[PDB]
Amino acid sequence: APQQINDIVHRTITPLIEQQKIPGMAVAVIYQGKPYYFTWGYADIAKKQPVTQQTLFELGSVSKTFTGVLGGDAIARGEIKLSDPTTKYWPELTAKQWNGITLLHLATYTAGGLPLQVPDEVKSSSDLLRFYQNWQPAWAPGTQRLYANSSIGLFGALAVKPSGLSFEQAMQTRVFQPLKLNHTWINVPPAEEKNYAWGYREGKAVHVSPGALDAEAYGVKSTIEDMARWVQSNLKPLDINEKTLQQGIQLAQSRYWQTGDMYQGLGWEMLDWPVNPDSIINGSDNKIALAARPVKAITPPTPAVRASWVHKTGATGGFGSYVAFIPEKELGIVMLANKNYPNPARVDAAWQILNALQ
Ligand SMILES: *[B]([O])([O])[C]([N]C(=O)[C]C1=[C][C]=[C]S1)C1=[C]C(C([O])=O)=[C][C]=[C]1
Repeated sequence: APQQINDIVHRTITPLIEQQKIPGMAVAVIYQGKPYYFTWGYADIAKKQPVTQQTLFELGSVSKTFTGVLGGDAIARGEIKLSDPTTKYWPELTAKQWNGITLLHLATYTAGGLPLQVPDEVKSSSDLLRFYQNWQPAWAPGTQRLYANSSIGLFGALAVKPSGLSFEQAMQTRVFQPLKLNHTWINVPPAEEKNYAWGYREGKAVHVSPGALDAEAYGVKSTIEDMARWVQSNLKPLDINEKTLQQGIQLAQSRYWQTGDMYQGLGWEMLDWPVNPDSIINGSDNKIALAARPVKAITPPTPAVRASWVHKTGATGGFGSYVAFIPEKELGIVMLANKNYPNPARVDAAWQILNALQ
C-alpha cells in the first residue's frame, strides 16, 4: 500500500490498541476507490488465532446500515413507502398510540420514544406484538429522536413483509449476494466458525446472544474485506447494477431529520463535510448519541449529499465497530475490533486517518 496510508494508519491504530487494550483489530482504508487492509492481534486469545482479512467480527449496530439499505431497496421496488402507516403491515397494532406512526418514524427513531432495547423477556412474535401494543409514547410522532433498536428493528421486520421473504433471506438475496458480500452473515455457518473472532468483555470471550429483532438491529457479522466492499458500494452507488439496490443505497443516505449538526438517514447518519472533528467525536459518545433530542423535519428529505461525512458506530457486548466515508473524496474507513471500546476514540482515530488522506 502507499507509504502515506501505511504510516497514518499504523501511527494512529497502534497507540489506540495499546491505550484501549483491544485484543484484535482489522482496518480497511478506501482511498481513491481502492481498499487497503491492516490487521493486528488476536481473534481468539486462548487459541492464539490471529486476526486476518477473513476474520468475522460482530458489526453490532453497523448492521442498521444494512437494514436501512434493505428497506430503501424495498421502497425502490415499490413494495413499501416510508409514508405508510405502521398498521398497514401490522394491522394488529390496534392501540391508539400507533395512529400516525409511519415507517419513516420507525426507521429514523422518531416514533415518540420507542425504547433503546427490546426487553429480554420479549421473544416470540406474540410477545413482540404485546410489547408494542403496551408501549406508551413520551412524545408525538416526528418531534423527538431517541436512538433505539426497537424502532429501526421493527422497521426492518415490516419492510420485508411484502417480499414474502424472511428478513435474513431478503438481506442475503437483495443486498449481500448482489454486492458480493460472500462472507457476511446474520447467522454464522458452521463452516465459517473457524474465522469467527471471539468478542472480549471484562476479559471473557463472548459472542452476541439471540434476541428479538437481533438480525434487524445488530446481528450482522462480517470480514474487513466485505466491509470495505460495503463502503465502496455506499461511496459509489451508481456503479451498482441492480437498479433498486442502487436507489436503496441512495435513499438510505437521504437527510430526513436534523438535530444539531447531524442528519438522520436510514441507518446511516450524516454531517456536512468538512465536519468539525470535535462535533463528530464528542457526538459519538453515548451521552449524546443515546440522548432524546428534538428534531427538525427536512421537508422534503435532501437526496444523498456527496459532500458528507457518512458514518455509523456499532457495538455488541464484546465488539466495537465504526465505518465512515466521504463520497465526494472516494475516501472511507472501516475499523473492526473485538472489544467494545469508547466511541469517541473510534471516531478520533478515523478522523486522524481520513483527515490526513483528504
Ligand atoms: B448499537 O448502537 O451498537 C446497539 N447494539 C446492540 O444493541 C447490540 C448489543 C448486545 C449486547 C450489548 S450491545 C447498542 C449499543 C450500545 C452500546 O453503546 O454498547 C447500547 C445500546 C444499543
